[PDB]
Amino acid sequence: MKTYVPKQVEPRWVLIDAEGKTLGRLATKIATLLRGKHRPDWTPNVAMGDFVVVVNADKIRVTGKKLEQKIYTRYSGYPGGLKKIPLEKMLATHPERVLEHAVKGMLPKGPLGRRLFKRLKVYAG
Amino acid sequence: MFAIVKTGGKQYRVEPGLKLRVEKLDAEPGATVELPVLLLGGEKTVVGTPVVEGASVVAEVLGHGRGKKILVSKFKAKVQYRRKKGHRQPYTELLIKEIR
Amino acid sequence: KHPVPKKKTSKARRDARRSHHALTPPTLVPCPECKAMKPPHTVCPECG
Amino acid sequence: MKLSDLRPNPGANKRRKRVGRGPGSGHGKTATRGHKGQKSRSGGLKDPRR
Amino acid sequence: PRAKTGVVRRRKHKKILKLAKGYWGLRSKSFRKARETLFAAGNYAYAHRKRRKRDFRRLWIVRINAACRQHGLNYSTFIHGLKKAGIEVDRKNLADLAVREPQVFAELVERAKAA
Amino acid sequence: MEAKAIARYVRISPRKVRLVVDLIRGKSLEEARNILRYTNKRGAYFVAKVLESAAANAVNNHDMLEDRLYVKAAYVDEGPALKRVLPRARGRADIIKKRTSHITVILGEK
Amino acid sequence: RGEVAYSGRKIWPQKHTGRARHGDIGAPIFVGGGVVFGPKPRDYSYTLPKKVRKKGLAMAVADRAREGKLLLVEAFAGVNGKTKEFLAWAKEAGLDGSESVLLVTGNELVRRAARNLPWVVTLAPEGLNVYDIVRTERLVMDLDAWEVFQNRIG
RNA sequence: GGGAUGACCCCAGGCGGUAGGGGAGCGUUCCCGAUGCCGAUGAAGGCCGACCCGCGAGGGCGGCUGGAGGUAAGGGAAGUG
RNA sequence: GGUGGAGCCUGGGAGUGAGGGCGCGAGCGAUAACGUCCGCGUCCGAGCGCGGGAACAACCGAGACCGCCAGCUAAGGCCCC
RNA sequence: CCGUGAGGGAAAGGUGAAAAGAACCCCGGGAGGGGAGUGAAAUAGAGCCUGAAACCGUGGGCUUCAAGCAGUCACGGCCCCGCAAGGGGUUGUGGCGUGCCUAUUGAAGCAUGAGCCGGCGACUCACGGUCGUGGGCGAGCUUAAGCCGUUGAGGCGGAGG
Ligand SMILES: [Mg+2]
Ligand SMILES: [Mg+2]
Ligand SMILES: [Mg+2]
Ligand SMILES: [Mg+2]
Ligand SMILES: [Mg+2]
Ligand SMILES: [Mg+2]
Ligand SMILES: [Mg+2]
Ligand SMILES: [Mg+2]
Ligand SMILES: [Mg+2]
Ligand SMILES: [Mg+2]
Ligand SMILES: [Mg+2]
Ligand SMILES: [Mg+2]
Ligand SMILES: [Mg+2]
Ligand SMILES: [Mg+2]
Ligand SMILES: [Mg+2]
Ligand SMILES: [Mg+2]
Ligand SMILES: [Mg+2]
Ligand SMILES: [Mg+2]
Ligand SMILES: [Mg+2]
Ligand SMILES: [Mg+2]
Ligand SMILES: [Mg+2]
Ligand SMILES: [Mg+2]
Ligand SMILES: [Mg+2]
Ligand SMILES: [Mg+2]
Ligand SMILES: [Mg+2]
Ligand SMILES: [Mg+2]
Ligand SMILES: [Mg+2]
Ligand SMILES: [Mg+2]
Ligand SMILES: [Mg+2]
Ligand SMILES: [Mg+2]
Ligand SMILES: [Mg+2]
Ligand SMILES: [Mg+2]
Ligand SMILES: [Mg+2]
Ligand SMILES: [Mg+2]
Ligand SMILES: [Mg+2]
Ligand SMILES: [Mg+2]
Ligand SMILES: [Mg+2]
Ligand SMILES: [Mg+2]
Ligand SMILES: [Mg+2]
Ligand SMILES: [Mg+2]
Ligand SMILES: [Mg+2]
Ligand SMILES: [Mg+2]
Ligand SMILES: [Mg+2]
Ligand SMILES: [Mg+2]
Ligand SMILES: [Mg+2]
Ligand SMILES: [Mg+2]
Ligand SMILES: [Mg+2]
Ligand SMILES: [Mg+2]
Ligand SMILES: [Mg+2]
Ligand SMILES: [Mg+2]
Ligand SMILES: [Mg+2]
Ligand SMILES: [Mg+2]
Ligand SMILES: [Mg+2]
Ligand SMILES: [Mg+2]
Ligand SMILES: [Mg+2]
Ligand SMILES: [Mg+2]
Ligand SMILES: [Mg+2]
Ligand SMILES: [Mg+2]
Ligand SMILES: [Mg+2]
Ligand SMILES: [Mg+2]
Ligand SMILES: [Mg+2]
Ligand SMILES: [Mg+2]
Ligand SMILES: [Mg+2]
Ligand SMILES: [Mg+2]
Ligand SMILES: [Mg+2]
Ligand SMILES: [Mg+2]
Ligand SMILES: [Mg+2]
Ligand SMILES: [Mg+2]
Ligand SMILES: [Mg+2]
Ligand SMILES: [Mg+2]
Ligand SMILES: [Mg+2]
Ligand SMILES: [Mg+2]
Ligand SMILES: [Mg+2]
Ligand SMILES: [Mg+2]
Ligand SMILES: [Mg+2]
Ligand SMILES: [Mg+2]
Ligand SMILES: [Mg+2]
Ligand SMILES: [Mg+2]
Ligand SMILES: [Mg+2]
Ligand SMILES: [Mg+2]
Ligand SMILES: [Mg+2]
Ligand SMILES: [Mg+2]
Ligand SMILES: [Mg+2]
Ligand SMILES: [Mg+2]
Ligand SMILES: [Mg+2]
Ligand SMILES: [Mg+2]
Ligand SMILES: [Mg+2]
Ligand SMILES: [Mg+2]
Ligand SMILES: [Mg+2]
Ligand SMILES: [Mg+2]
Ligand SMILES: [Mg+2]
Ligand SMILES: [Mg+2]
Ligand SMILES: [Mg+2]
Ligand SMILES: [Mg+2]
Ligand SMILES: [Mg+2]
Ligand SMILES: [Mg+2]
Ligand SMILES: [Mg+2]
Ligand SMILES: [Mg+2]
Ligand SMILES: [Mg+2]
Ligand SMILES: [Mg+2]
Ligand SMILES: [Mg+2]
Ligand SMILES: [Mg+2]
Ligand SMILES: [Mg+2]
Ligand SMILES: [Mg+2]
Ligand SMILES: [Mg+2]
Ligand SMILES: [Mg+2]
Ligand SMILES: [Mg+2]
Ligand SMILES: [Mg+2]
Ligand SMILES: [Mg+2]
Ligand SMILES: [Mg+2]
Ligand SMILES: [Mg+2]
Ligand SMILES: [Mg+2]
Ligand SMILES: [Mg+2]
Ligand SMILES: [Mg+2]
Ligand SMILES: [Mg+2]
Ligand SMILES: [Mg+2]
Ligand SMILES: [Mg+2]
Ligand SMILES: [Mg+2]
Ligand SMILES: [Mg+2]
Ligand SMILES: [Mg+2]
Ligand SMILES: [Mg+2]
Ligand SMILES: [Mg+2]
Ligand SMILES: [Mg+2]
Repeated sequence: MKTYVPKQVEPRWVLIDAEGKTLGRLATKIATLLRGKHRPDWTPNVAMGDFVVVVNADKIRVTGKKLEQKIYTRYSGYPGGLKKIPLEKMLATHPERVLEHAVKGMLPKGPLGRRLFKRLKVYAG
Repeated sequence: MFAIVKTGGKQYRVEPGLKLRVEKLDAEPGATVELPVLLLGGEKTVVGTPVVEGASVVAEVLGHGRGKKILVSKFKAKVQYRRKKGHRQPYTELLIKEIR
Repeated sequence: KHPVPKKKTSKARRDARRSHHALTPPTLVPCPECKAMKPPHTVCPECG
Repeated sequence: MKLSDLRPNPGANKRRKRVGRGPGSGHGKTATRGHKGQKSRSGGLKDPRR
Repeated sequence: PRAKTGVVRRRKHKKILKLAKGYWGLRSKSFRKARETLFAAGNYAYAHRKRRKRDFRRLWIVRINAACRQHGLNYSTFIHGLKKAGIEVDRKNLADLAVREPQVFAELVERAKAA
Repeated sequence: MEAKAIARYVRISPRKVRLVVDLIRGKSLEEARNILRYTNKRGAYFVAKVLESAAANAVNNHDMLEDRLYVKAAYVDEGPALKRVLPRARGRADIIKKRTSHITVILGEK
Repeated sequence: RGEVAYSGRKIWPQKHTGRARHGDIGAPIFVGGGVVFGPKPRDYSYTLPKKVRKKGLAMAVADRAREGKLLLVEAFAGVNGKTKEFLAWAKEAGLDGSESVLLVTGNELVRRAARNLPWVVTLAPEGLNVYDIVRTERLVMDLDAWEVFQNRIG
């Protein structure tokens, strides 16, 4: 008895608000949605997962002292080329990318992981 | 109308007129087989305790096969240890006739 | 001193090297007086 | 009797040890001599009776 | 009598190179790279045979857990259900049910919550 | 109907002459004739001689209508190589391979 | 390597050439070098015990007689041995050349007459041996030479 | 245990492995078998194969090439992988 | 008590006589060393085969005859990867 | 051929039964080829039996914003063979994955060896010993050299051990 495996599904679309939902708690959910692990025909190699839209980023909240104290880093190729950007300065200059980065870091790595990330469109407001 | 039966420590989903390959069982080719009393129906209320008593699946022994040979090789580096063994695993073929 | 290649280069990596080595056919124009083919801005082999 | 069925007894030929052919087949690579040392070396050891 | 190599080694080498058909570059053309590649291919097959079983179960579970989460419960409680209700059917392979036969699966959710 | 010429043991290096054969493949005999004339390589002299022997083969042996010829197929294989000593510094002596081509033009009618 | 034709000269210096290390080209690792443990002339013979050869002869006639393939005879009327003459007597004997025959007699004329038959091997009496008894389907002697076959055993 | 006194059926166990010990086998050259047998309606050798037998080493069988040899069952000997 | 790939006796064949980590007990060292030297255990060696420890001979789990798209567990885990 | 010399010291065999070894014509300066002819066979055409592998090439099918000891397990796509649930090819994505040998306490190891392919390449023989084993005869066993015979025939020979 072979195991069931779909033919091409049509991709669902989904909308989330994210104001006041915290950050990684919300990110968890976008991740399993993007992957498609809520659908009971989940397959690891295909990418049958809901396109996720998110409005009202920049209104994610977060606990502790992370707004001053949580730093994002970027290394260029060059000597001295490590950039250190704290959470507040990010939201002020690029709110989302803060949710995008939280989710990108939670999807799998590889070509399929990189495609699912394309299926997440994050807006502010 | 389907069922879910158990032969050979495995559980397959039978419908009438479906040929399926099964861990070998002792029965002449053409002889008839009352498959241990299955665990689900496709009009569905019938689930219960491990096995539903009374209802069976009857399938006819088409014949006894030997699957395609599998090469089982073992190698351990820097120890001069290699083993080669061919294994093809016996099976019996069945056709699902009726759900009783 | 005396550098040296560290691995025999595979067939794919040398043929990939050669992805640029192909020729381009000579660029030719019909001759106004004669019938034949001539490279432009040069004097016609037949009928100078 | 005939020459086809002449055939010695089930003991009696036994047909010997080819050391140093493949792995697996036991005797192999090192010809049942272990690793290095005078006893492994070709002219080997020094007359162990004395 | 002298018994020179003759034909034995060419056949042995051909035997291997047939198995190595398809392998990249020299691993399919050179008897030595052929054999070295095979060694690995043999332990990999034996290992991934052992872990096709694991790999397939893991897939059934994510699907079971997905469907019955639509019916508001865990996977882990769901299994406690059937352990209690004596329903050692599911043989997680038959999350076949969860996809093809939803209301047969549904009947098993409700069979399960009754603990 | 097809007509072939083969120049065997041409004292030139395959990789070199293979380059101009690549230039005229699937081309009508008329453009191929124009291309080898104005292609500046030693190897066009030879490819040309084979074209021409093959064209003549098309006409005087196979009834093929010269004005319909194209180079259906062509390829240069590598014949046996002439090995010559090359004396180097400090008594050293390498061997250069003066190599060798089997040029082959194959014609059809289009 | 000792008996091959080449010199004892060391082929290269042994260090700093960048090549493997070698002695004389006689060495068995070299193509055209000497052999290692190849055959030399040797004598495959050995003295099998006399009682074992004695018994084995008796035992081998026995196996023939046990099958009724042994026959003893007299005088053939086939002397002045020409093979056509022998071929006649062998027909009164029931030997139609359908089974290989071993013929033991000290009568040169009769041996000479049978020799060339594909199906006959011939043999003086004092030359009886198990090997020939066993390859021939039938055994045929005369009454001399069965005399000596008897006086040889025991 | 089965009483076929077995060559196999049933039951229960054991079966990671280097140095190393033991045991069974495969294949290569040559000998007896062979004044035989296979062979031009095609030997050996080569190239294929998703086919059959074998745990495996291997053996078959088919097709293609090849064009004059090859060698059973059973045993013997080695320049035997 | 304990029938065990237990034990003892005779004989054929060995290989080994560079060990290492860890725990516990000491000496040497500096209540240093992935140090060194002994003791009793263990594992790697030869289990660089499997699960856990991100990765990792020897720490935790566990001694891999073969096959299965069946089940229960061990250590470790159950927010996403 | 190397060496002043003593001296060192190779490679290198095969058309076909028969030269019947391809007149003649065509392209070409020749080489070489294309027809023609010979032959059972001409990818037996003389760079000649068979004609493996590495290596090089032409043509076709599948295949290309990912990261790797190159495979393996799964599924899916395309191509092929078939009556069929079938099988062969290829590889998109996903899971997994530290080359072989050697030497080592320990190697993917940034420790040895190996460019790749083919072929050559290493546990023997004699005579003793010492065990085991298959047989023979057994208070006995057994012959050596030689002699006779045979020319793939065996016998005799008792010194001796
Ligand atoms: Mg390894
Ligand atoms: Mg090791
Ligand atoms: Mg090994
Ligand atoms: Mg030995
Ligand atoms: Mg070995
Ligand atoms: Mg051994
Ligand atoms: Mg061993
Ligand atoms: Mg030993
Ligand atoms: Mg030793
Ligand atoms: Mg030894
Ligand atoms: Mg060694
Ligand atoms: Mg040592
Ligand atoms: Mg030693
Ligand atoms: Mg010793
Ligand atoms: Mg010595
Ligand atoms: Mg020596
Ligand atoms: Mg040889
Ligand atoms: Mg050899
Ligand atoms: Mg050899
Ligand atoms: Mg498991
Ligand atoms: Mg110079
Ligand atoms: Mg000079
Ligand atoms: Mg070179
Ligand atoms: Mg000498
Ligand atoms: Mg000499
Ligand atoms: Mg000499
Ligand atoms: Mg000297
Ligand atoms: Mg060097
Ligand atoms: Mg030589
Ligand atoms: Mg020689
Ligand atoms: Mg005869
Ligand atoms: Mg068992
Ligand atoms: Mg074992
Ligand atoms: Mg044993
Ligand atoms: Mg052994
Ligand atoms: Mg020979
Ligand atoms: Mg012969
Ligand atoms: Mg015949
Ligand atoms: Mg004929
Ligand atoms: Mg026939
Ligand atoms: Mg044929
Ligand atoms: Mg032969
Ligand atoms: Mg053959
Ligand atoms: Mg053949
Ligand atoms: Mg075969
Ligand atoms: Mg055939
Ligand atoms: Mg065949
Ligand atoms: Mg053939
Ligand atoms: Mg033919
Ligand atoms: Mg001939
Ligand atoms: Mg043969
Ligand atoms: Mg034979
Ligand atoms: Mg034979
Ligand atoms: Mg035989
Ligand atoms: Mg034999
Ligand atoms: Mg040898
Ligand atoms: Mg034991
Ligand atoms: Mg023991
Ligand atoms: Mg013991
Ligand atoms: Mg003992
Ligand atoms: Mg021994
Ligand atoms: Mg001992
Ligand atoms: Mg030994
Ligand atoms: Mg010892
Ligand atoms: Mg000892
Ligand atoms: Mg010591
Ligand atoms: Mg030490
Ligand atoms: Mg020490
Ligand atoms: Mg230790
Ligand atoms: Mg120890
Ligand atoms: Mg110690
Ligand atoms: Mg403690
Ligand atoms: Mg230490
Ligand atoms: Mg310490
Ligand atoms: Mg220790
Ligand atoms: Mg060691
Ligand atoms: Mg161990
Ligand atoms: Mg252990
Ligand atoms: Mg471990
Ligand atoms: Mg490792
Ligand atoms: Mg581990
Ligand atoms: Mg781990
Ligand atoms: Mg076990
Ligand atoms: Mg076990
Ligand atoms: Mg626990
Ligand atoms: Mg000179
Ligand atoms: Mg001179
Ligand atoms: Mg001839
Ligand atoms: Mg000839
Ligand atoms: Mg001749
Ligand atoms: Mg001139
Ligand atoms: Mg003709
Ligand atoms: Mg013919
Ligand atoms: Mg041919
Ligand atoms: Mg031929
Ligand atoms: Mg040639
Ligand atoms: Mg011939
Ligand atoms: Mg011939
Ligand atoms: Mg040829
Ligand atoms: Mg191509
Ligand atoms: Mg792409
Ligand atoms: Mg992969
Ligand atoms: Mg090595
Ligand atoms: Mg070493
Ligand atoms: Mg070393
Ligand atoms: Mg060392
Ligand atoms: Mg060391
Ligand atoms: Mg070291
Ligand atoms: Mg490296
Ligand atoms: Mg080392
Ligand atoms: Mg070094
Ligand atoms: Mg290395
Ligand atoms: Mg080494
Ligand atoms: Mg060394
Ligand atoms: Mg080398
Ligand atoms: Mg080499
Ligand atoms: Mg080599
Ligand atoms: Mg080689
Ligand atoms: Mg030895
Ligand atoms: Mg020996
Ligand atoms: Mg001896
Ligand atoms: Mg002895
Ligand atoms: Mg003895």
